[PDB]
Amino acid sequence: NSRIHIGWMATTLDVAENLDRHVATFCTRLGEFKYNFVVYPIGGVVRAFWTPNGSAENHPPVIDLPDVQLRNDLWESYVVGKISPWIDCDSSDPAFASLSEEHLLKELSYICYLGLQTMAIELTRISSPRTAAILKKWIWTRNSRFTVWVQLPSAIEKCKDYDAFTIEHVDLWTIWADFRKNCGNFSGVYFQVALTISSELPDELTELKLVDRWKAEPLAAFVIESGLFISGRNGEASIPSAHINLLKHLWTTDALRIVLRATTDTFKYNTSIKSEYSQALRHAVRQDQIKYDVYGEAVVGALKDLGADGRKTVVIYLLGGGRGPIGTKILKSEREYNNTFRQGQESLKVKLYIVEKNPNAIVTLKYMNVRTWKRRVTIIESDMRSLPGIAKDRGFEQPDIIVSELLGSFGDNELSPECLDGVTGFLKPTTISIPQKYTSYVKPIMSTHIHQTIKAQSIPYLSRAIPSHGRGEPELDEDEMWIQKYPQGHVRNNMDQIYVVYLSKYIPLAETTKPVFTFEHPNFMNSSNERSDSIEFVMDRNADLMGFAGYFDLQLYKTVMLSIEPSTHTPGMVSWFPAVIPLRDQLRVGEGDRISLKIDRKVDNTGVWYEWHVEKKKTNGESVSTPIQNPNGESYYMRM
Amino acid sequence: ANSRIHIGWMATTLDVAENLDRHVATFCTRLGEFKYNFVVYPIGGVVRAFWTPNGSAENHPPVIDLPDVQLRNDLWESYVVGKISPWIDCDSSDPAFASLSEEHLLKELSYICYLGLQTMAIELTRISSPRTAAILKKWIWTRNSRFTVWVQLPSAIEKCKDYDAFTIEHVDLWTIWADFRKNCGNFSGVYFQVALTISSELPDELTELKLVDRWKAEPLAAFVIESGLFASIPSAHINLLKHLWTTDALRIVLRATTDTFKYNTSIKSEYSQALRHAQDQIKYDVYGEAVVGALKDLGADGRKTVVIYLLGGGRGPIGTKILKSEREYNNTFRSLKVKLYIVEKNPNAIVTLKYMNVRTWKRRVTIIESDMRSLPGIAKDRGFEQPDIIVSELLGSFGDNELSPECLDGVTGFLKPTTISIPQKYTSYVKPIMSTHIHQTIKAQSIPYLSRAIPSHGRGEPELDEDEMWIQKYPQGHVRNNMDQIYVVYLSKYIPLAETTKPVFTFEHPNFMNSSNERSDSIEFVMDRNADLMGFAGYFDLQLYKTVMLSIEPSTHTPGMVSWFPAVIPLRDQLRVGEGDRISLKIDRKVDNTGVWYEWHVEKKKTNGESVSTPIQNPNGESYYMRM
Repeated sequence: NSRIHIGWMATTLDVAENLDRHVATFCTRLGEFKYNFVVYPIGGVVRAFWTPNGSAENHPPVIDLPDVQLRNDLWESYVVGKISPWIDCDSSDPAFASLSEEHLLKELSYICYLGLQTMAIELTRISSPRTAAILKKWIWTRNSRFTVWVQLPSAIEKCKDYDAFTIEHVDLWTIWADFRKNCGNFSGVYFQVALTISSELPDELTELKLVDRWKAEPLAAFVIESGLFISGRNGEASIPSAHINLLKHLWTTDALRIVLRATTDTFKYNTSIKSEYSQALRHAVRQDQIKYDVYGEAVVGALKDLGADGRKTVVIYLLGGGRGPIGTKILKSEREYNNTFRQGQESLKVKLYIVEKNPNAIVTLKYMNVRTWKRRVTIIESDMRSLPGIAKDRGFEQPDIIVSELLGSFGDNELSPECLDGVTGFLKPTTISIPQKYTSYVKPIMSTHIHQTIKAQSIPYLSRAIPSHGRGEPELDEDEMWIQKYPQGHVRNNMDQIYVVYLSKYIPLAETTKPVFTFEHPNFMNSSNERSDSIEFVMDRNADLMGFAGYFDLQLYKTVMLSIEPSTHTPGMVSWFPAVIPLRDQLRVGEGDRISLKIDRKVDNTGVWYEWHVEKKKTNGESVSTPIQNPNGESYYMRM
Repeated sequence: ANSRIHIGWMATTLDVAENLDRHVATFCTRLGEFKYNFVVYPIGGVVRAFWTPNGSAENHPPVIDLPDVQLRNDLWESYVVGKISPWIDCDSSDPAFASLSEEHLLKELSYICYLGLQTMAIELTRISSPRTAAILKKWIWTRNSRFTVWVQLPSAIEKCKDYDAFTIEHVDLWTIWADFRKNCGNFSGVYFQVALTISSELPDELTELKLVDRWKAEPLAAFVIESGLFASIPSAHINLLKHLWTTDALRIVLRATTDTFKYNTSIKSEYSQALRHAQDQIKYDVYGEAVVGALKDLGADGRKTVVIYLLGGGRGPIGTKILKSEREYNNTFRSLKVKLYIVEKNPNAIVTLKYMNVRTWKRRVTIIESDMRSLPGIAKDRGFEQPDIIVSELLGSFGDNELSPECLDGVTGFLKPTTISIPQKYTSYVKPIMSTHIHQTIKAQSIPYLSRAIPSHGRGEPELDEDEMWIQKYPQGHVRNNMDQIYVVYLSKYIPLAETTKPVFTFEHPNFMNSSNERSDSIEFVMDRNADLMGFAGYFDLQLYKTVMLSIEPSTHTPGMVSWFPAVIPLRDQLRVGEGDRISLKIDRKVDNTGVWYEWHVEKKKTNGESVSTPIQNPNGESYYMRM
């Protein structure tokens, strides 16, 4: 059995209680019934199996399949995410089709969020144009790779759009081939088709000349219905000779998974025949905690500066909660605080509002807030930059502390200052903000490896539509295919970007690094987040300067602070690797030369970018200057 | 431990035995018995490598004579690190000698490529080596092979040819390396690497920490170790060798410098040790059968000697087959001696045909290094004779796809009327196919940065860009260039949309009436199911002589063969077909003043009579042009 993997597809048949919540024990039992992976409705069963035939008042159930309830690698191995069956972008009713595009998008996004390795999407028509368009752009513009099982219908007659008066030369294959075309013929290594076998075997599945086609197609799975008998021996549940001859016929490798599909309202042998189908089928074809702790210490100190006043209750806001180890952490910090400061007296109580934008994150936050946090915290869905309005509107009180962790390796690269800055109008002049300050540093380095590696990045055909890091977005070319173009040229584009690298085969040209860009919150005065500076060094040898290695340190609160800079590196911390500001071309230097790194941090109505370059000066005062790189963030432009 | 560290032996005039260029295996067996795996051996051979020009034009270089046959290609591939003849100074102050040096640096690179070497070393003898750098540059950038290169350095700046202590302002071994590295385009340090040469007196920049750290940021590949010690190693030597030894992928070569020879041969080992303390049988067969057949036919006449021209010896197996088939005729049917003429143009192969004509043929065959196209003229100047038979093999997986007809039509010049061509004839075939996998795979072909300068398969050739970097432009588009080419593939995940092939282009030799090689045929095919036609599997058959013959065609396929995988004439986009569809594969085989190409496409006509047509693929050989 080691070689055959048998997926069990969720159905409206095994919808237990809170199944969405207890996926773990689910795959546990199922697994006990000798089968490994499962095809589960990604959105959750309370959503997957919702019925859309209601009034204008019947809206779809929000997504509710928590990640936390199962460690990631497990999600990746077992669960195969499938799109809610009620979704129908090619509906005959415009409104429902639009709705379906919207929610199809939502479920795609969530599948990415859970990080599944495989996905199912089941076609219900002979033509699914809109579905095609959506799916096509999706897959073509993702920066990752994942697999896709397009499960087909049992036969043509099951198709919503089937008129027995117009199916001239159509069949299941024609359907698949048509969808495959329509999504732009993405590599069958990742874009695959799943057949659905039932009781009645179509002719094109038995007539050799037709089952032959499926060999020249990315076949990934057979989806098999419980449409079968119990003939032989102790009523051995088995499978017809044409069925057998088929599965056998098309079983080319043991990577071709097989999903069993519950059609029959059989509670089985009281849930025992599952393994029987298993066998029948089988023998037919044979984490960075340090950062978090530091945050905790910061918090406790903060509660100590105010708690001393003999406070009672205090308003804390977590800005961008993620999955929230910082929420759990904050709470634990209130507990430790009370456990060591308020001994034999009135405890201090902290109220915790967590603000977040990503709806999947929210999905995790509610689960956390139920299981661990015990309904303590108020979850708020918005980007912090919109809080002020809905805060006092919906009746919430201004915070005392606002905790955030929006740091990039170069400090402000990940838009921290703009995010935190957007929430100033709703704070007390009293509001202490963590982190309080952070500063971005830099130090000249030399490596043929880092440079040569940055420069020689290339974009394979299959990655031709992946969106650029600059101001450009993918588009449609003449062949109606998505392409991310690069007018500035590929090399240019490669070199005008900050990067995040594990510095290995390099060497410093300065003994120590210099300060570049500092930021302090709360920014009550609203100073411009955009900056512009020179950072000069001195070379003491004949060397090739490939650019600068960027860092940052950061004070959460007063004494409490963590740092990535080499001289003061939080021991054992891995939460950040250094940034790299590369030069287009290795710049040569010798003993004596002074190097003026010109870096401007420019801000836009819609984004934020760095424009940098270098000025070399020998001792004779004579000076040169490399070209201004990343002019207008055309190659590197962090948007908002 | 021990085997973790790899030690190599650099050859030197210090160890020039006799006939050595024709005895390498034993050399490295001896070298191995002294405990050191790889070796650095000049590729032209010693006779060539250590030649010293100081005279007039009288002294021309010792021809490359390091034959491949002496060693099976994986032995070479495993142990022999190739190195360029030290005498080659591409940057000579004497114009003539620099030109000569370019020519031979080329011959030599070509040979490294020939023997199939996995690594190769090149000694920088100057502070600035610009011409060398240009040649090397264009070379590595236009190679579709992925091989390694060690740029070996001088002991110290002081001993460079262009060394002048008057403008050696701020120059150093590293400034040198970085200059050269910059001058070859900064080819990935994963292939283009530098070797340090540790002399007896230790330079400043290999001791001064701050300086020595430079090499940790460079593609350090090997340490060249001069025999300038006592078997011991001085303090600074040790501290350096450790200091820059970061990986165990590093290699270290022994440089025979001081000892005229090691007093105790065991010392040759004391050094290494001390440092560590830091195929298609059937094609040929069938040919021999057709040959014995031809000697039956022509021999029966009554003569006692026949002259045959092998036009393209290669490494000559077809030759040893001619002479092992003449050897085996004089007993079954008879005498009838056979005089063999093996013509060949590949200058590196000629080495193999000499070492072969010596170690095998007992000089009974006259090798001839000339394009088999101007042989008619060199047929008298060198006192040759008209051929009774000419044995050739210039066919590809699509038959005529390698240009057989044109070159044979070149030999047509001096042929007797009685000359039978082996092979006499061929014809090409074609079979409609369906496979996402293949089509997707062809379309997805991408050129990464390091392959930006590989030449196209068409009329185009590489060119310098705005950064003086070699680039192969594809103005018709990457995808179009991808789909307008014939390929050879192992049909992996596909299906046939026909039951039997069909004829395309035939060719008849000797093409005596000199008929045009330009062809233009239209093939017809009917479809029997709902399918996606992606293109055509391409095939061929060839008759060598009367009865005997060989073919790659589906049904009539020479069994057990691996001599030719099938071709694919793909379409730009898959064609949807259904029951009863008429398909015209329209193929014109056009020929040019300098090359030959295909212009193909497909016409579809349904049961109803509607006629559409795919676009003309490969117009004017733009994506596909076999040059002549």
